[PDB]
Amino acid sequence: FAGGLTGSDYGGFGGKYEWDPVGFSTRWPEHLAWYREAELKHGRIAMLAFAGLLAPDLFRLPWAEFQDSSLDFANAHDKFVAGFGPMWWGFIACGGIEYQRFRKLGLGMEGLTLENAGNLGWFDLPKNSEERLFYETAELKNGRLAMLAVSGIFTAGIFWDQHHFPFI
Amino acid sequence: KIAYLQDIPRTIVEKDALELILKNTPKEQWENPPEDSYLYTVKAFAEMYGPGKATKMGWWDYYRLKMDMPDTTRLSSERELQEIEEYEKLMMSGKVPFAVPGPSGYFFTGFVTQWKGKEPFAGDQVITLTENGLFAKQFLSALAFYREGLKPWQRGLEIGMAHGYFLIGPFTSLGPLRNTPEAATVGLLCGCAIVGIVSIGGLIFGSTIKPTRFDKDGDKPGAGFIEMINWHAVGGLGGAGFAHALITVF
Amino acid sequence: REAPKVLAGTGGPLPESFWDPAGFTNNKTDEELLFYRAAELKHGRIAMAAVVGWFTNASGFHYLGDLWLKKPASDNPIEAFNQLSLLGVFQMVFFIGCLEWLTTVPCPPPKDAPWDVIGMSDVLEEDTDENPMAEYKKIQMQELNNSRLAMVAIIGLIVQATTTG
Amino acid sequence: ELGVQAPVGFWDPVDGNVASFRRRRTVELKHGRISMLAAMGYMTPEITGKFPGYLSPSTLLKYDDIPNGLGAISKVPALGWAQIFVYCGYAELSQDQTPGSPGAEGNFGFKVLTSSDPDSLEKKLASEIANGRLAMMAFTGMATQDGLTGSAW
Amino acid sequence: FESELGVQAPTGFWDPLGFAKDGSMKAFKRRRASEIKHGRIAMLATMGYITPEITGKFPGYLSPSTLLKYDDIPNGLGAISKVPALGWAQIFVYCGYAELSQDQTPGSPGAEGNFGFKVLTSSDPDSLEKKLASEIANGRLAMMAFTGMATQDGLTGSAW
Ligand code: CLA
Ligand code: CLA
Ligand code: KC1
Ligand SMILES: CC1=C(/C=C/C(C)=C/C=C/C(C)=C/C=C/C=C(C)/C=C/C=C(C)/C=C/C2=C(C)CCCC2(C)C)C(C)(C)CCC1
Repeated sequence: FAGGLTGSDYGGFGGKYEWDPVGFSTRWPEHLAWYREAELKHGRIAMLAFAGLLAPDLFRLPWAEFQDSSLDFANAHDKFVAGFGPMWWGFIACGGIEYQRFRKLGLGMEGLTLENAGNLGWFDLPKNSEERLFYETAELKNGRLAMLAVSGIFTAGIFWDQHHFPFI
Repeated sequence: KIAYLQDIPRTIVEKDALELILKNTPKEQWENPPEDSYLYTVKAFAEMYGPGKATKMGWWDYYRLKMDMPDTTRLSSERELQEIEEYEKLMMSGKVPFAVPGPSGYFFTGFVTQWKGKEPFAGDQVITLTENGLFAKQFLSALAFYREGLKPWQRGLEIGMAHGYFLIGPFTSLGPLRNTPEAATVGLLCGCAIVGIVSIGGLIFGSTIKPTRFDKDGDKPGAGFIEMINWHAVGGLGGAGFAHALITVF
Repeated sequence: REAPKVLAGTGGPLPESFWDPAGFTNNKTDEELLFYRAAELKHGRIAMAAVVGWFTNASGFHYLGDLWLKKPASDNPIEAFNQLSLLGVFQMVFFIGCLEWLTTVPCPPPKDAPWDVIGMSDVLEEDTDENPMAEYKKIQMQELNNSRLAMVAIIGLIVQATTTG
Repeated sequence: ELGVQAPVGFWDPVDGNVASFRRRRTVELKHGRISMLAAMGYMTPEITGKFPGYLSPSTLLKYDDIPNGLGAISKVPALGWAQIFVYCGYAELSQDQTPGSPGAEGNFGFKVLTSSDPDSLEKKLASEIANGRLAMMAFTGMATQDGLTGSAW
Repeated sequence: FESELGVQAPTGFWDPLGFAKDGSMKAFKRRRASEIKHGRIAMLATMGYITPEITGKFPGYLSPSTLLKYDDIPNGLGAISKVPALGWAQIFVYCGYAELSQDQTPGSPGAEGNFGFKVLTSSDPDSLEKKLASEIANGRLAMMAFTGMATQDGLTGSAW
């Protein structure tokens, strides 16, 4: 199921889950590299997003334009981008990192396969070979959860007008 | 293999859809699909359009063909075919997947009650829970009419006590004299009258039909039934009187 | 397990997980384990009706008891029990006493399945292989799992009512 | 084997068997885990503050109003500690010692030992139990401090 | 059954009401398990009244939220309404486990009073019957002592 990708296996009371109840993997097997790459990159950003909304509430960056109150998660976007602003500082940074991914897998991402997907090569904590399998599932399980978490955060916080960690 | 099922263009019908058709269609019908069967249209067209044949169609002809073929969703899958092939097997084997009527419909209870009785051709031996279950059998057998070891007068006495005790109520309440100071002796008299009337009917039955299932060996035919009916009359009197006594005292 | 195999594949969170985190079943004989289940199902079946009876009475539907007391009884089922006329309670006990007598002495359930108070075992199959039937084990799970939930649910209702209203 | 340590031997001036030691080992590890959770658990309402917040039952947006080492109560978070007590039982009745075939193994749900860093047996199994013993004395000593010698720090 | 740990000396097989003319062999152990459990509770119960009388009430707070210095709770009946229902629930829970532990089901090692305390395990010096019989005999004394103590605390009004 989905090549040798680690989304299933070590996945709860059952050893393997293999949740693909639309067949987006069997129907499009050439994109399992793309799907993993997207699934992982979604998880990492969502995890930074959720851990994002909380930390500005305590510390603020020394940019001295972000050093202002009332910049909650419903107005920080439309406020910083100016007539340019901090949001472009972040976007340029994300361009620098994303350009690195292009070099490793070629321009058309031809080198992207079902084993190198979502593997930028930053190996500091992991050890051994089975832990990498265990950590890869621990990555996704956290990542998939935060993707739904920040989804609930953004919708509930702006609908019910919470804008803070309880988001209720 | 079959000629027209080989090298059929995907444009005529897709591979998975064709396999689903072949699975749904019985094996004996592949060679010559009957008529009005999607496989019949597949044969009638794949023998006209293909690699060695007409490779093009008018847009309207292809449009009509695409509306004659299955759309990959109107065909039963393997599990559904298994459901049917096993449900029919159960039904023909004399076992019924037990279901219970509900709000215009029935819920399947997930139980296989063996349906045909010991005499499979007998219509009244089809065993059901309410008559052939363990509780139902033991309840019917333990009734006064059927209980083992009871003398006929005992069955009559028990049935009569039940009837006489019950029959007082409908008269002493909501009766013609329901609001009179007595209002219960009238009910007692009416209940005793009903008991006597049904006892007379039972005597008619025992002197005309003459059931012999309660007679002991070597006795006047129907004597057991007559004794049961007489003691039903006695028990009805007793039960009516006891109900009246309870009503008056309490 | 050996003897707990007679009540195997019928409990736990998932259907085939013998939970017993107290050893209450080990060293116990097959008949004792069957009798323990007969106690479990009987408690659960009453608990299911108890919870349903609690809710149809805590919402405002106590007709027999409003028409017998000639006044709307309190919605709180514990307090409505006191208001219910003593004739009603005694008849309620007697009816259950007749039912308990009826099941035990005249129409006893079997000794291999002491919970078959209706006695389906004489018309049931329970050992065939059909899919659109023979799911009797699954419906045994739904009875047990629902009943177990009802047992802790009704106790919660009584404990909370008798304490925090 | 296992929890036999280095500075002392079997330290049994009183079990001393196989089956009885196994049950005692389960108690030992179990008490070790709680103390380590409690010891680091007690230091946190200290520096980093009484971290909690958000909409809680009768404690909406409660900044962990259960103060002091004992926690007190007064419908402040300590009543919510009963929920900790209840859910602690759920793990104690699902992932428990009756199906815990070794001393106090819960099958390693987190798989931290599958090369993530911990290892099977050897020092790690000995380090867990030894650390638990230190924390159990530390938690008890911390209990004495809160009672009659002020607060933790 | 006439040769178990219960027959001490001052009375023989003391069954005046004839619970043993029909007492089945397992019924003895069941009733013995009842006797051992009753006696051990009574010993704990007795200590629980005579010890707070001479030794003062617990130096502490009992309930850190509802100001129970152990002194507002009297030693004896009526303390049931003074001790919190949760301190009552928590002792109920603790006693709840002590039986939902290693089982005391009929035939189990817990069904003859054996649970695994072994505070006094003499090296079989013909004293296993001594310690067993002493525990049963003291439990019988403790039960009688408690019921008198309960009547002492009730009929007089308080304590003794
Ligand atoms: C009348 C109560 C009762 C009885 C007799 C049984 C009987 C049985 N259950 Mg069971 N169960 C019950 C209630 C009951 N259950 C409830 C309410 C739940 C929900 C949590 C469960 C959940 C459950 C699971 C998940 C499983 C069983 C299983 C079993 C079988 C194995 C024997 C066993 O576990 O111990 C039998 C003996 C007892 C249960 C003793 C009763 C409890 C004692 C008296 C102490 C409890 C007191 C309690 C702490 C205080 C009361 C208030 C409380 C609500 C807070 C057996 C047939 C297993 C099985 O058959 O699976 C194959 C299994 O896996 N049960
Ligand atoms: C929970 C109480 C309890 C129980 C279950 C037992 C059980 C047993 N005892 Mg025992 N015993 C007890 C209390 C108890 N004892 C007390 C308090 C004493 C001290 C007087 C003794 C003294 C004693 C001796 C000397 C011997 C036994 C023996 C036995 C065993 C066989 C006799 C028998 O069947 O007794 C069954 C016991 C009962 C059924 C208890 C019923 C108690 C009734 C209902 C009330 C008695 C009056 C009571 C004090 C009234 C209190 C007043 C209150 C209402 C205000 C059996 C295991 C014999 C033995 O081991 O043989 C091998 C033996 O030799 N016991
Ligand atoms: C109501 C919404 C809902 C939620 C919120 C939810 C949540 C989770 N499900 Mg789930 N689920 C359904 C619905 C929901 N599931 C339904 C309708 C079915 C029947 C088809 C079903 C079945 C399975 C199976 C077979 C598995 C499973 C899993 C997990 C899992 C992972 C936890 C962990 O591994 O980190 C989490 C968080 C795996 C498992 O581990 O369960 C613990 C797995 O094997 N689920
Ligand atoms: C509603 C209900 C039901 C039903 C029920 C029923 C059906 C009942 C019936 C009941 C009845 C129906 C009862 C009856 C009873 C009776 C009695 C109790 C009687 C008694 C009698 C007597 C006692 C008599 C005596 C005598 C004689 C014998 C003769 C001489 C004189 C004298 C009087 C001595 C069901 C379950 C379905 C369900 C729901 C509920």
